[PDB]
Amino acid sequence: MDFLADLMDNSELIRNVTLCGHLHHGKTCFVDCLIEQTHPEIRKRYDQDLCYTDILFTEQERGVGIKSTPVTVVLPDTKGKSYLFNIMDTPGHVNFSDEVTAGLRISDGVVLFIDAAEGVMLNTERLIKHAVQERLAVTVCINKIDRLILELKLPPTDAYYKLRHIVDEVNGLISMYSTDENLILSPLLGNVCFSSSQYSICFTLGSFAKIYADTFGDINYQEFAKRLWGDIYFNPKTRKFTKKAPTSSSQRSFVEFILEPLYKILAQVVGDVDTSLPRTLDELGIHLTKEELKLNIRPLLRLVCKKFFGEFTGFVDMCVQHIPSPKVGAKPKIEHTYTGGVDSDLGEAMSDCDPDGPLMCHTTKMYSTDDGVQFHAFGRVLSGTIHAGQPVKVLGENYTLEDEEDSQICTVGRLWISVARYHIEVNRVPAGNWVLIEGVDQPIVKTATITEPRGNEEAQIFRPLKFNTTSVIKIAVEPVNPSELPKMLDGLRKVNKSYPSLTTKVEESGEHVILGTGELYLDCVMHDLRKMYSEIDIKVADPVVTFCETVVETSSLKCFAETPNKKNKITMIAEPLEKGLAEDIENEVVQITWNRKKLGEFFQTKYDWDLLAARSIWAFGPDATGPNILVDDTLPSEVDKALLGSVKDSIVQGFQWGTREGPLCDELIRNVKFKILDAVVAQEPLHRGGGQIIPTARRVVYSAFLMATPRLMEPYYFVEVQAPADCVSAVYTVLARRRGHVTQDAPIPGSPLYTIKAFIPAIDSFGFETDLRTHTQGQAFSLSVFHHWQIVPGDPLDKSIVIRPLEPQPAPHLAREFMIKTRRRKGLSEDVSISK
Amino acid sequence: DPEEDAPVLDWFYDHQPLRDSRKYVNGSTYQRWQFTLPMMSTLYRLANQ
Amino acid sequence: VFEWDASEDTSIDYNPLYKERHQVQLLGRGFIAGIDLKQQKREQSRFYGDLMEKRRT
RNA sequence: ACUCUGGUUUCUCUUCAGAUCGCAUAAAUCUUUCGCCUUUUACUAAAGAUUUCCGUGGAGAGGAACAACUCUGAGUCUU
Repeated sequence: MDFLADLMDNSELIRNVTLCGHLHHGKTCFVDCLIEQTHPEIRKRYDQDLCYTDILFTEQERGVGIKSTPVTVVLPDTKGKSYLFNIMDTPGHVNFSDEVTAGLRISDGVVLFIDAAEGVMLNTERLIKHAVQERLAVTVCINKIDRLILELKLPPTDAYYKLRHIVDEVNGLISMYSTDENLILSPLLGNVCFSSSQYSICFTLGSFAKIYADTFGDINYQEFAKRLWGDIYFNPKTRKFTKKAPTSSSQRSFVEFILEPLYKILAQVVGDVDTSLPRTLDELGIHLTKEELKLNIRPLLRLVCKKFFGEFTGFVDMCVQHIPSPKVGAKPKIEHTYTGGVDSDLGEAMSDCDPDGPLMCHTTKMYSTDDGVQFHAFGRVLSGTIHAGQPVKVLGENYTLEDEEDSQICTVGRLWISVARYHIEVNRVPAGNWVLIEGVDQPIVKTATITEPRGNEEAQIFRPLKFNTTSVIKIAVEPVNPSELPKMLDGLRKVNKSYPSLTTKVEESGEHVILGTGELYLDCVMHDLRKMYSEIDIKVADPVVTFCETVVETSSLKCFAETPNKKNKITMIAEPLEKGLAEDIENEVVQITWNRKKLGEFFQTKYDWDLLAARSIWAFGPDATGPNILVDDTLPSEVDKALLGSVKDSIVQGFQWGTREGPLCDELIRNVKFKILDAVVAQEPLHRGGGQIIPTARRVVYSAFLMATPRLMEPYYFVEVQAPADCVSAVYTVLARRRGHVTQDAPIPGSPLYTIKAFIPAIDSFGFETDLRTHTQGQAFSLSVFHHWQIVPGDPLDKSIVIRPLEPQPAPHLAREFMIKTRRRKGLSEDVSISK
Repeated sequence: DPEEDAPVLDWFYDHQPLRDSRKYVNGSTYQRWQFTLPMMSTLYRLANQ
Repeated sequence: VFEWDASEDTSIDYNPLYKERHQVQLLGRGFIAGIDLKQQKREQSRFYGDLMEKRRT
């Protein structure tokens, strides 16, 4: 037990890896198998899964992973060295993608679980893309291999074909996102690992070759494995591995030596327990007692596979050989994550992962105890050692080297290492580990950087947790008894801490809206709020999605606004942005941190813009990565440039505020290009102050946006459904009812199930999963993820339309409804006032 | 069917099918039955209805 | 009341999607308990049968 | 490749039952709402509390079976 703590001293014998994959791909089962291997006293029941690493009531009852769970455990290697592994058991549901990222940011490596029968599916593609964004090491585990044997009964040649197709698809997808070709994946390379987590099968080519060696002896398992995949064949006449089949009907080496023994060992346990099982069991050296042979097929198969494949050394050596240790893998983590960069002295100190260096931890997880009134931080120690009962200085998401307000001095009490449900308390934690921290819940909100006080005062924070999806679902939440409103308010804070991507916002009318990614996400959020945090009755409004605001035509005339001093006059125009350019800003293709030459070169070359106009670009939209552009257009022949630069910043904040809250839908102006066509700046500094210019900038932005014919963008979800062939026609009709257009319908290779990918409006996507599941009797299952904002049918500025209450209006009316009711939800006016 | 239902035809319609068969049932108390895959598959094929 | 009133019915649906439930083919090889196999064979849409005969070489 | 290992079945009894006692499912009493309502006896249907009943597992004790060596394993078991 003490060796578990002592192993944290060595920064190379620790691997920080996150287990990610699609929904129900054996990740939790794999962690359960690892726990059973390392914990003698923990055993799953014969029919019910172990359900270890899932501690929430919702996790067990729903059966879907909710909260990423930390597992620290010591596992022997293939050679026999006990390494230390920290695992993020992450939810596979796309709606909880944020829960992956919080564990993904502090993870050196990624283990991608893919179901053998299912295929890649959607969340796996999104996961590999996003992990490529953090440039993490990538390993692939095709779990549930037994489903190719015990379910589809595919011939071993076809099983190899399916596995090779899946591996090639994963490699192509990675090559489509990652420029570095070093991320190629192959079982011979130690990247691809095969497994069936239900029966405790976990082997790579090296592990199986080592099994062969221990069976016979004097065998180089490494070189044997390096010839155990692909179009290689084996000749028993010469005992030699060739690139061509020695005979005509010969089988490939992978089939001959790996898939074939697995097929037979499964078949002799599923079909011939009483007839032929003892012979093949004595053949392989597996000795089962008379009682052990009396178990049912599944527990007996799990037991025999546990006895045969032994330890899970394939996973261990995969992670050791392909996932860098924190000591060596810290440098890319600092390069991509830290705001100050590796160039600074702190960057150099934290790149070395020095246990004796300056204290620095990065907390990205919050865990609720039984009471729920005191959260526990969870994060990676990137430098130094944190000690129990020690003063620390916690920074915030908005903290900079100037603003010291966001920090706070907190005493850290007892701290522990979380092994799923049970955590081991430790006096201190060296660098590179994953640690639970107590006593820092109050100043920590979502992402947090913790450092030591009275030293390293030039310490910045890590970049805020970036999420793959844009949370568009919005539900208003109110208390049943307003006399108990504060409690619910308190509960809100708790959920805002617990769920990384949860956004709780109080609107003007007093409605506390909550932003969620999908139906299940908000369902679990409100279950936690009612049953665990608030413990009081709550009320939900009808779900509704957010809306963005855009323009489709050039502003008819230049719109002007003036300061209350009547001396600064700003006149602007409104135009839409180019296709993909908004997506380019969204994906950080081009950033405001770029020097003017690079951004100008991008704009003029790729998008055919004028060089002067490209140099005339001032700022981006609602945030630094906002999809709106603010561009100077004052001609130098009439307007001074240096004088304009004094109020350029104030106009920038004004435009950012205007894009944040749109005049039409009260928020989120998207895909709009604004050009300042006239600037009259008062010659004295006191007549051009920010408090004077920023409201004027907001007013002129509103006038320019409203003068041009506006449009409402509703979020379109990209929904792919995996369903049998007979249900495809029904899915077509169900998608047609909810105003969704079908894009693709591809039968899954190596499986009789089609996959239909379509786009459905998010506002019309509520209950779509339940509708499709119940309409096809559970055969068709769907997952929804945000894809792209699209123009809603209708004109938001056509007042001749009358909105019939409690009736689904036709498409030409929708936009009007979609804004008017939205205004009623904000407490705002009935109609947008063009004058204001 | 003499060919499909080979293992169960002997004892299919007895009052207690295998009561004195010590291999399959512990004893006369007729508890804790132990079967084999062929007879279970035969029973399933018969009971598909 | 020996029988049951028709008003007690719960499967009253204004939605055609729930009025017409997509029957499960059970991979073209499963059969619902009770019903004779021949009637289900001559009743099933045989979409899977058509797919099999198209993929039968 | 060895010496000792000592059965399993069945009939009872006595306690404990955590666990779907039971991959099944009853009734009664009481207390709340009820529906009928007009007096008991039947009731309407939900919640709550016990209880009895058809069963069950384990442990311990006492028989018979009935034989019996062994099974099995402690190991040096050997070429």
